[PDB]
Amino acid sequence: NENFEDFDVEHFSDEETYEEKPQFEQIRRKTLKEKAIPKDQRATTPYMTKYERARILGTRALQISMNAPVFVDLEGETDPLRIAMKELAEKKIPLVIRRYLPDGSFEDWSVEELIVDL
Amino acid sequence: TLKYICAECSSKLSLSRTDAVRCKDCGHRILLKARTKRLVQFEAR
Amino acid sequence: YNVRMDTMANILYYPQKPLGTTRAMEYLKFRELPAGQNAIVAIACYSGYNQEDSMIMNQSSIDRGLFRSLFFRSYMDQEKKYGMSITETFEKPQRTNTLRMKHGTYDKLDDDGLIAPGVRVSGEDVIIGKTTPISPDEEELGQRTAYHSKRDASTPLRSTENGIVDQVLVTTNQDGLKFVKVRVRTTKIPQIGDKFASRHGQKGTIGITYRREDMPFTAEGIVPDLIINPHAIPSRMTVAHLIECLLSKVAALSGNEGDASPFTDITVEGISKLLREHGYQSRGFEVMYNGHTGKKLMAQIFFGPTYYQRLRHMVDDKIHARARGPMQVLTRQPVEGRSRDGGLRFGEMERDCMIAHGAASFLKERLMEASDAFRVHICGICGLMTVIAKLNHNQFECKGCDNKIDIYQIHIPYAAKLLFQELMAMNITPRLYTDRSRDF
Amino acid sequence: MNAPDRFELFLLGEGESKLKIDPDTKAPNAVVITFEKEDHTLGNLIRAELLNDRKVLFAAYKVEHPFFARFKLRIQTTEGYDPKDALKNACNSIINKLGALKTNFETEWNLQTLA
Amino acid sequence: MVQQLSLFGSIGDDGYDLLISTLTTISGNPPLLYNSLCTVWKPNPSYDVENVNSRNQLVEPNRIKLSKEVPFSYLIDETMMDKPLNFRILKSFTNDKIPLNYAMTRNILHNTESCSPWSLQISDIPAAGNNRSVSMQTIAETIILSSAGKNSSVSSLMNGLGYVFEFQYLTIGVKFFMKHGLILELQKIWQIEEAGNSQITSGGFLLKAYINVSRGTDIDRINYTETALMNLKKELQGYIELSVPDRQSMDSRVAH
Amino acid sequence: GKSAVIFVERATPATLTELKDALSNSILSVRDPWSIDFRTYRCSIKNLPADVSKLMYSITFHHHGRQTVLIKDNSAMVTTAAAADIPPALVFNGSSTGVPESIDTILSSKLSNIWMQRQLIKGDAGETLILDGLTVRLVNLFSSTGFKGLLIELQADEAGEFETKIAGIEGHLAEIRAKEYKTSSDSLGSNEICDLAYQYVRALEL
Amino acid sequence: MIVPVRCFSCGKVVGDKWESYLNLLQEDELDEGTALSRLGLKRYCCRRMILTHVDLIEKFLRYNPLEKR
Amino acid sequence: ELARILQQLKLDKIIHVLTTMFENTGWSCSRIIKIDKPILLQRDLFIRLPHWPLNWYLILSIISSKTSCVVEKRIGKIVSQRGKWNLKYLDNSNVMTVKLESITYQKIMILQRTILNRIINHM
Amino acid sequence: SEGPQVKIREASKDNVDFILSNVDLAMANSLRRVMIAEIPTLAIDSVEVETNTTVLADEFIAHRLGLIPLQSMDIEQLEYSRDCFCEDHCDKCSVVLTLQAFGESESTTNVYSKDLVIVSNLMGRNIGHPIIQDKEGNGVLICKLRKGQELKLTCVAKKGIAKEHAKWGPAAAIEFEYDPWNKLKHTDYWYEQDSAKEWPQSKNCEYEDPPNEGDPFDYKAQADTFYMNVESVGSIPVDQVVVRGIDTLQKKVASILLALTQMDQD
Ligand SMILES: [Mg+2]
Ligand SMILES: [Zn+2]
Ligand SMILES: [Zn+2]
Ligand SMILES: [Zn+2]
Ligand SMILES: [Zn+2]
Ligand SMILES: [Zn+2]
Repeated sequence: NENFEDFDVEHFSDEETYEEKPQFEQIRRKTLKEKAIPKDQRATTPYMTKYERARILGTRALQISMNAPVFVDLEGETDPLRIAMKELAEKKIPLVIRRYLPDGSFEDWSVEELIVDL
Repeated sequence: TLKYICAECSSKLSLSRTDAVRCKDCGHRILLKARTKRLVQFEAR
Repeated sequence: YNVRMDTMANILYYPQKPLGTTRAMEYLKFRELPAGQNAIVAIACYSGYNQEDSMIMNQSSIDRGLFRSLFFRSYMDQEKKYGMSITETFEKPQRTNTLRMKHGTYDKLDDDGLIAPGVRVSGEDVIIGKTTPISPDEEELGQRTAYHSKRDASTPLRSTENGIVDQVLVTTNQDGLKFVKVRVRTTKIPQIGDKFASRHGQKGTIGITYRREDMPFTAEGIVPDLIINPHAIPSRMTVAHLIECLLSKVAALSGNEGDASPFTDITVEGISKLLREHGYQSRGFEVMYNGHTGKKLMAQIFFGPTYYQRLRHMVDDKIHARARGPMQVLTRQPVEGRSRDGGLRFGEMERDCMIAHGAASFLKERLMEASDAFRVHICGICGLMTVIAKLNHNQFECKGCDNKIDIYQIHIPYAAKLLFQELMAMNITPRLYTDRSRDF
Repeated sequence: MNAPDRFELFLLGEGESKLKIDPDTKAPNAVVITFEKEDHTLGNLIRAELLNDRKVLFAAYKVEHPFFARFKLRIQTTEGYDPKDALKNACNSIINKLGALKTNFETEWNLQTLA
Repeated sequence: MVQQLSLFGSIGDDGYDLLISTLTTISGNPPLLYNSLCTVWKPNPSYDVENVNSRNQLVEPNRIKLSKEVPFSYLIDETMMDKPLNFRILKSFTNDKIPLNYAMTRNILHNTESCSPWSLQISDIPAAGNNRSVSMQTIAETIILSSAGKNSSVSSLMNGLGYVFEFQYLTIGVKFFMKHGLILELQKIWQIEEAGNSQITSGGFLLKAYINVSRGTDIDRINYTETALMNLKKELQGYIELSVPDRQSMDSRVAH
Repeated sequence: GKSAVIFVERATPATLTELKDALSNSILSVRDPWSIDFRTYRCSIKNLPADVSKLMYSITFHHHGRQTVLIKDNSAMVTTAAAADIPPALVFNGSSTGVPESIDTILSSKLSNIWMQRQLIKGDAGETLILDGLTVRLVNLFSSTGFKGLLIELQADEAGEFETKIAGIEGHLAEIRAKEYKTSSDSLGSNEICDLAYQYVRALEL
Repeated sequence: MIVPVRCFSCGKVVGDKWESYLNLLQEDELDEGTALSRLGLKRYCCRRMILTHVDLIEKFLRYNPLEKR
Repeated sequence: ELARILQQLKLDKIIHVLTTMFENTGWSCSRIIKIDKPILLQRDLFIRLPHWPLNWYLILSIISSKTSCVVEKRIGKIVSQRGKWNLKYLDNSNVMTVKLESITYQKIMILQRTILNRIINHM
Repeated sequence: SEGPQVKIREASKDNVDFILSNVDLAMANSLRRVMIAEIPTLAIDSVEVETNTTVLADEFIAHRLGLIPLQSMDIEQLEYSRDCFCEDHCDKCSVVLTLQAFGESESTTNVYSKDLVIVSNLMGRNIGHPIIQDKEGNGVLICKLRKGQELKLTCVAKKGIAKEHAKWGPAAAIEFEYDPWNKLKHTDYWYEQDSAKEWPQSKNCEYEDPPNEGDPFDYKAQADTFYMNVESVGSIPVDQVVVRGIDTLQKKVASILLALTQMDQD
């Protein structure tokens, strides 16, 4: 065992305190085609989010590492993450983002039309 | 068979498997196994 | 300590009595059994490697023996008689007739199953050889035959440690059973990450080690054994550290020991005066030179001996990594402890920091592919995990539902599967379904 | 455990050289020379000798990490002057100064008679 | 660091001429009579070895082989000088009777100054990956050029490196250099022993279709040579079957 | 022809160009640069009998077709790794696999349970000088601590008159102020390359 | 435990000065600073290497040897 | 560039033919030696024959133009120190300029019968 | 000669005090660093213990034996063991010593460095002997024995430098001073009331002219006239410390020259 005078705080140990103080629709239904919001009336942002960019880069890098065809020309770059970054830079990632609204409806925004402003 | 030294009287003893682990000269029950006979290498750093 | 078989023992190579000492400690026998060394300390922002309480120790002083220590660890083992033929025995086991031998070497053992003192041992080396009889004619692990009359219950060395077998003590316990104690001795040499403290609440680890030609030096060629940061002084208000360094400088120059008792009439001005007739700047500052270029440092450095203590938190006793390793019996999660090659806790609020970052796939990889990824089959009728799966025959069936074409495959943590089965035992049905039933 | 071997502060490893030279695109007629298994002792001497050369526009060195015994020496010279040649002249003048130093110390120590 | 992309097979002695004509039609090249006396050396059993090497990786002891040609005047038994050296001479070699004997191979090994050129080949077990349709083996080989000294015999040199003689075999066959660097050999093998020679390929010829690739890392080259081997297999279906031999058979490690 | 070596153990780094300047009056021409490595292998067998050595010297000349000679107990073995100097018979008979590998790398990869490399001396960026009817050839030997000694390699295409030339080269080493050189011209038993390697071993061994 | 061979800071050999230091203390009646100065320890690092050394080896030696020849 | 290469060819053909006439009759021409500046387009050659005292050479320096090409003959003492070649002695007094159309093998034999006496005279 | 000038003020067996003029600060500091870390020295590196019945640990005694100074006058005639062709160590690359100590007296038997006996072949060189400096003739106190205690061991001393381990350092402390009057203003003197009163003058202030206090700052003046006091551990004489430091630095610069030319001619 161990016996040390150096008080290392027991992290994730709140149950001592817990035991100390214990007393005190209309437009869309089911999964129909109406769940697909059409392109003309999409109300989400036209900008790619940081999470959308992160998951597109991760998915594309995983595909490139698992030997997907690459739709840009390579400048001697070997790492799938920077190959995916170049594919994002000149818009050669053939994926779409299904942005789910809280009611279950979704909007399809392709990576080509999404603006990477970050 | 193997070499032991008593704890306090420093007597040398030879022990086999069937021998009880006790000192034969003073009756003490604590024996230390002997230092190995091989040369042991230490870097002088 | 040489005749004590303590479980853990740390001994300084060269204990030094403090230059600045109190009247009280000579009743505490601190000048007879000291717990530190008087290291020449410079208070300097030398290389930036002493920030946030780090320290720069002299590698040349380390080589010459500054804060070197002996570490003794004792391993105690017994041979016990569970029954008539079920008795443990100390012997050198052989792979032909003993089961479950450890992958470490048994060659350093002697005929009694013990290593002679003086023999160098490393991690996962068997130091105590013990065997227990087993039931003949079984079938386990494939590598089982009629020759394996015994199985190995040996005590090996700690996998991270090494050293020299210092002493082997064979005796009898109160019951009369033979039992052994093996003291293994290693040497802890100070290195980056070892913890050292002065006597004023000034803790810190070694940031880096420089050699003497890289250390800053005075006009007399004195280099520090230790560089501590000036930023550790003003917020902490450890003025006594500065006063004890000044008093220790005066004591080392005069050949006396300094009186550092609390409520005496001993002043910094008097210590400074005595330092001035010893021929130094009275406030402990010395002109020092940069070791890289030989140029004078523009600032003069507070320089002098200070008593420092080697603390027993060494970085080699705390460094721990695990790619894959043993799993717990119950949850099949990584075990606890660096001695068991265990995992590190990815707790609730680490998970919550990852949630705030938004790394959902990294969170899933931590909780599943890094701890416990368990495949289990359910059915579409009941959400229960009571689906008998025969993967070689490709046959899936749920009793009660009597369905064999409606079987779904899910990946959940083994802790989650254990939770669901504990709920089933407590008569709750945690039915898991793969399709939605109500709208958002 | 993780401590490096202390002979790797001065011993060249397998397949590595004492010196390597790369051109510098930041400034014209400039090179960066990596000195492996050397430190401030050589670096300050070579840099301060190169700065005595009137045709050297830039001379600097850096040990990028104290863990690793190597330093980088950036030399920029005037047009028509090779930084390799500047390194040669600096090293040769250091050799000459050290030889004169050794000779002078021999003569003065032999003049000393109290040892 | 060569890799041999290889397939194996066998024919009877009666179909030897038919296969020779068929492969002549396939390649456009006449068969090439060749020999190589292969002497095999295993590590010395009197030498205590360590399972580890200079680095911390643990390895098995391996038999390492030395191969070189024998002149065909030493294989002609003073009765067939008149017939030229071609594929037709392999029909006479069916039994154990070979003019090259154990005494003369011992004379060759012991050099009774300078030694003949040899090829030192070291081969491990083929790759365990059950996704390649051909047997892939790794072979490291040197060319031993010459020797000298009072202890210049190649057997004593092998003893100096620590390997003793185990067995030796003489193989005599014909090979074809067909399209895109595929070498197809068709050979008989005799074991040379003091007790007498023995025809290992009893009553038939062994078939080995192999391609040497310098870089086995080049996956495109590996796949190209593999599909050349399968093209040869498709062309040879119906008559003879090409199959991957056992890795336990092609392993040359010393068992213990 | 005939070969010999002179190894000046205690010499300055600049002794190469000093000896070249001293011999400059007799130089007829200059040839392409050369290189060499000298590997030492210790036998790791725990139980070896008497009258056997654990030393094996592997000398790779990057001249002479980039060839490696192994020397052990006055026994030499010439080995090549280039495809130019293979006999065509070994390629035609299928014993060789087209491209060889170096015996040094095979020893340091898959024969390391028997022989372990300890010492490597690399002589790089050497010079070849053609004298009157003779070839001298110089390099600075580099052990792990940098400079080790000066190397002179004597080559003659007739062997009838060699002792006067080697005495003259020893004399030039005498007026370049080097008196403790080790000169080797011993043979084995016997080709040029293996006799040269044995001479190298005898010179480098003190 | 026993007197260090060299000073930690500079490397001056001080392990040959321990017996002469004790002799200057106990039979010449010098105080410790003058004893250090007569030994020739002028740097206070070398002075504290001898001044602060606690020589525990005779405390260890008062115990009987575990292996006696 | 073509004109510079052509003038290089002009001097190199003369260098080749002079090297041929010197080495045919027994002169050991040296190409191991280089000088930073030998003091239009010029090219120098340091010729030596191993039957007269050491560290002495004949400097044959051709100078060429678009029209006419001549050569200067000098005697020099060149010694190499630490890989650097230095002219220990230069003889600019007894220098003669001759033409390639006027030089011949008989004059080369007279040059052999003269340079030995000249080298003896220069100390 | 033209170059750095040396004026030795005080010379001794283990100390040389000198003034180093007409030289650069980089050269002076490089010489100091080379003397600290780069001079080859003979020191005990390997310890084989056959018997250790002492109260001191095996590697405790081994570290002390490594720190024992050994004579290193002919250390250039010894060869680095990693470069030597022998298996572990031999007479060409190492010196073998033996320590044989027994407590045959009733009192405490001191084990000194004079008890180290050279058993290898020195081949007429001047290396291997432990350095004796004090008047009593004993060396460094290696160990202490009670009656019946035995220390039986064999040392292998190999050459090395002080960057590998400080036991190979022959230079002790090296006093190094320039500009004792602060005429270059490379220090800004911390003070409370008066810097000149509160800062003691160095002993080298007598060898330079003090500032005139009305003359302006000399912006063209550089750092020269370095007061250096080299101390010898005892392994080599202190003049040999200075001279072999100069020669070691010169070989380093010559190796840089030769590496540069070798890769230039490729
Ligand atoms: Mg903290
Ligand atoms: Zn007893
Ligand atoms: Zn169900
Ligand atoms: Zn089940
Ligand atoms: Zn000191
Ligand atoms: Zn040796």
